[PDB]
Amino acid sequence: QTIQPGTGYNNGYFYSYWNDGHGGVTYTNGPGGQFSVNWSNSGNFVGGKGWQPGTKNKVINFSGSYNPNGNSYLSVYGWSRNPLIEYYIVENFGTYNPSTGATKLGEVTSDGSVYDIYRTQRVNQPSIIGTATFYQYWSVRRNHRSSGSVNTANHFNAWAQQGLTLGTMDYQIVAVEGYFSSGSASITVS
Ligand code: NA
Ligand code: NA
Repeated sequence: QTIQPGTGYNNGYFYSYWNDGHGGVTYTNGPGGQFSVNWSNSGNFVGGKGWQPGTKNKVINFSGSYNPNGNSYLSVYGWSRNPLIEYYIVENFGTYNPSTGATKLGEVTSDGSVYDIYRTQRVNQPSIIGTATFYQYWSVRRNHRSSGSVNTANHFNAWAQQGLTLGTMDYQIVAVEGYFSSGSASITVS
């Protein structure tokens, strides 16, 4: 169903839906690993389904329709603890590339495309443990797609070889994120 911000479990999958207080976002959980989101001139929001906790070797499948009208991402997204890391494996995005506000460490050729690897430091920002300073890791897919499989180990291992350490996994989802834009998306995760 259409729900408010929060986390929980639906039809066998963990879900997280968060936003910054700006309206215009409707997030809806569907059967199995499906969710859909429709946003009209939202602020920043992140919503999707997956697992709690994630793993460092999960092969994640996703498929659906993704129609962003502005700044938005479709990613495998999650966190670790000790160290506290927020990470992204971006499979598709709108008008804004993550490369802008991050620093490139290398590349990895995975699941049919080269991805550029970046790290950014979030200073005194919101997190799964409250206001904190922590690193963000990115793999950004050069060839955007709306379906396929992501072997997360390819990215975690590549990040490790570049000196990017991951802690013990917290949640791991396929998420649609928007940032002051509009759009629609419907995705099934497994
Ligand atoms: Na795109
Ligand atoms: Na801040």
